[PDB]
Amino acid sequence: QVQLVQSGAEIQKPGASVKVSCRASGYTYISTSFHWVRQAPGQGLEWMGVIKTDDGSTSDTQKFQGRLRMTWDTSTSTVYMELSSLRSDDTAVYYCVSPRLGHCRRGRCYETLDWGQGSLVTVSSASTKGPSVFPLAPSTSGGTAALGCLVKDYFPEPVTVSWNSGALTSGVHTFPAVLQSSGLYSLSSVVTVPSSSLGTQTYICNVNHKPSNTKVDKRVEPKS
Amino acid sequence: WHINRTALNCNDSLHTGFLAALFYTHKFNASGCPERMAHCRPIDEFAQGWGPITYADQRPYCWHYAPRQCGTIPASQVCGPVYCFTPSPVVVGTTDRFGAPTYTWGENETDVLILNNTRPPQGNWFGCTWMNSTGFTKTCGGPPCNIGGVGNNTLTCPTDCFRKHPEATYTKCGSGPWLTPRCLVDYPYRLWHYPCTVNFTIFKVRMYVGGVEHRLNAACN
Amino acid sequence: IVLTQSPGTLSLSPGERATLSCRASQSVSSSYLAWYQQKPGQAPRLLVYGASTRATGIPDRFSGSGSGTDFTLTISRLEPEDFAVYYCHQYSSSFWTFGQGTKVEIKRTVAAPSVFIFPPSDEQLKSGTASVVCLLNNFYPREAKVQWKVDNALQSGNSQESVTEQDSKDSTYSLSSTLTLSKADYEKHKVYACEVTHQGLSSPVTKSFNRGE
Ligand SMILES: *[C@@H]1O[C@H](CO)[C@@H](O[C@@H]2O[C@H](CO)[C@@H](O[C@@H]3O[C@H](CO[C@H]4O[C@H](CO)[C@@H](O)[C@H](O)[C@@H]4O)[C@@H](O)[C@H](O[C@H]4O[C@H](CO)[C@@H](O)[C@H](O)[C@@H]4O)[C@@H]3O)[C@H](O)[C@H]2NC(C)=O)[C@H](O)[C@H]1NC(C)=O
Ligand SMILES: *[C@@H]1O[C@H](CO)[C@@H](O[C@@H]2O[C@H](CO)[C@@H](O)[C@H](O)[C@H]2NC(C)=O)[C@H](O)[C@H]1NC(C)=O
Ligand SMILES: *[C@@H]1O[C@H](CO)[C@@H](O[C@@H]2O[C@H](CO)[C@@H](O)[C@H](O)[C@H]2NC(C)=O)[C@H](O)[C@H]1NC(C)=O
Ligand SMILES: *[C@@H]1O[C@H](CO)[C@@H](O[C@@H]2O[C@H](CO)[C@@H](O)[C@H](O)[C@H]2NC(C)=O)[C@H](O)[C@H]1NC(C)=O
Ligand SMILES: *[C@@H]1O[C@H](CO)[C@@H](O)[C@H](O)[C@H]1NC(C)=O
Ligand SMILES: *[C@@H]1O[C@H](CO)[C@@H](O)[C@H](O)[C@H]1NC(C)=O
Repeated sequence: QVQLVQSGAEIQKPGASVKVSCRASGYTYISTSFHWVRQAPGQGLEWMGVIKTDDGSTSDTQKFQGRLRMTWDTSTSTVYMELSSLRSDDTAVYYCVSPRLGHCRRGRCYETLDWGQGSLVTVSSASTKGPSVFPLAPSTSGGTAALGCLVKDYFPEPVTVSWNSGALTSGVHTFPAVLQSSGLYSLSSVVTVPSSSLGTQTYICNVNHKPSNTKVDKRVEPKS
Repeated sequence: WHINRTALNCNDSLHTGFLAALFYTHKFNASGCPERMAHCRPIDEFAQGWGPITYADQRPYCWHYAPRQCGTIPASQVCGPVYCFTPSPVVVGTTDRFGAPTYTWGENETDVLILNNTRPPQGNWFGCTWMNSTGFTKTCGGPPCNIGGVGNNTLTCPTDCFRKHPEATYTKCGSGPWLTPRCLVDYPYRLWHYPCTVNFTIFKVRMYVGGVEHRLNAACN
Repeated sequence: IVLTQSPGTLSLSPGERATLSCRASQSVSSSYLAWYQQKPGQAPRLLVYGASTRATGIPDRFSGSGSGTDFTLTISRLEPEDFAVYYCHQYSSSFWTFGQGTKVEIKRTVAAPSVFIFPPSDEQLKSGTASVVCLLNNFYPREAKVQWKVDNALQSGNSQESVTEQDSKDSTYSLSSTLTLSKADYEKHKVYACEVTHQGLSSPVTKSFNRGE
């Protein structure tokens, strides 16, 4: 059963190169074409190029001329995409795509498309750095209060945030991180709670940033 | 034209790629073939037979696969050409249920492949082979022979099994393209229907059936 | 071959029928038009290929049609799992191109944000930086405008914001906005205010605090 198995996530500095791989598996007859398409954060899909395994023939777009190199290793049925002279806006998920005949009807057959699961390439000058965690202190009486945690200045994505070791999930909003002009990410996590719980219920935000081995259990209390 | 009489109801719902070989063939992944072929036993492992021969479950890539007699099959279940073996290879195309040839690629629900077989010389062919809609090889023919013998390794013979019963020749027992346990008829779609025979060697052979001479190519292992 | 999808956003309820269009600049054979579903953070999932052929495993409620320069994807009865982004894709010419996406979101009644402002922590102030955070909680529709004011001067270029995906229980959105200042600049001013404009508010709502109180 066809499965296109791509290599894992990668982080590279600007000016460097990355080599993404895509291994064909489960074919009874191996496809002859592999395309690469990429998707930048929050953007649409963009075709990069195609390699024909029979010829080694490659066709690319002129937006990537000089920097893109596609190769095929016939012994491992693995196609490679190499993108050189990386720029920050090369940050994207890169997909290998391979057409395959899906059905026939009335003397003509029609191609479908098998997609790899994608490889995230992140291009940045930043170094690994754990976050600083700061309270967003609750500011009613029979109303609802908001309180939260500001998880600031870390690299790379992701961090995980839970509240009260996972016992508090309802009304929690953990926002997508934003990348700051420093090259470091920043995120907030908030929760709404009954005002009459302030000063009685303990609230702790558990922040985990595995790439720097940073765990922080930040107690969030009403300000004095 | 006559290519329009091919039933082309193909749907690669299992994601194998098998429809490629109908065109840009030469991409077969033979990695699983040793496991599949290990289920086929050489004739020497079957019990010797004797006594009068009478007429009688899967893996159609084993020579000793015992098929059912050919009948009429709906064209909706066929993908690609149907070959029958006289033993010379001949193509059977779509008709209606009454036998008039039809030219709509087997898309009509009344379209059928009338494969009903009677062994030559009084009949039409020994057996047939085709591909079903999702890429599985199907075969029919014979019916194959009960040659007697005792034990659990008893042989229902669908080919020339002279070594196990003197009268179990191909004219008596042939049930498809297997001429012997080691040889099958070569034809344009042999590699699609029998992909694990890819490295078989091709020999010019002659077979006589009721005194009619057949010059054909055989693929042997 | 440019592919133009319409509309950009479809606001429907579960059980309603969705119709998504794709219009090409030149003509493409039906043969090579594909539609995908994509959910946040996951890879595109192929729904239909050859314009009108449902991919195996795809539920019956999805169907494609059209030819030439105009193509349509229909979901007969929307299910909760169907609210996502949808892309068309032409692959007839080796230089593939894609539509820009149609987001299918859940329709619900207008809901005004609850607004909260958070001063920088004293812990952060020691580090020499002040982040002021404005939270807009559980609103619909997604369009909202957040404006920062510092001593009544409207700020620009010094804030960043992010928005959650539509909530799976109440179909609302939430938004977070951070105003970032050096400590020196933060102490040059007194009144910090977040001003929020949204269709459910008859007039803009302001939350503020005075630094040091
Ligand atoms: C290539 O081959 C694949 C594999 O067969 C085809 O995909 C199938 O397409 C059929 C027809 O569209 C699908 O059948 C439909 O299934 C529905 C529910 O199926 C699920 O649920 C049942 C239990 O209810 C399970 O047994 C089953 O496994 C499924 O998980 C039914 O609701 C449908 O009935 C409706 O449509 C039919 C057909 O018109 C009408 O008779 C009814 O009145 C009703 O409206 C229907 O039976 C099937 O599920 C598909 N399977 C898969 C895996 O995709 C491809 O269509 C085919 N492609 C080509 C190009 O030929
Ligand atoms: C060639 O065929 C082999 C055997 O069918 C494939 O190997 C299997 O691949 C599937 C899916 O990745 C695995 O779940 C099985 O465990 C594999 N079995 C073996 C024997 O390794 C192989 O992927 C095929 N090669 C290509 C290029 O598609
Ligand atoms: C060819 O073989 C088919 C069997 O596949 C014969 O058709 C069957 O005939 C029997 C007995 O008369 C009936 O009970 C079945 O209902 C028939 N089934 C089908 C598929 O039609 C058929 O008679 C044989 N000959 C021809 C010319 O088709
Ligand atoms: C093509 O042939 C395969 C193999 O015979 C069929 O798959 C089997 O279908 C039967 C129903 O009679 C099931 O009981 C088996 O479990 C299936 N086996 C396998 C290996 O999948 C398949 O149905 C045929 N396809 C068509 C469309 O005719
Ligand atoms: C045929 O021979 C080739 C030689 O490399 C081998 O790789 C392949 O697996 C063989 N195929 C089979 C099914 O024996
Ligand atoms: C389908 O077959 C029937 C029976 O022969 C025939 O009368 C009808 O015209 C055919 N329809 C098509 C579309 O070929």
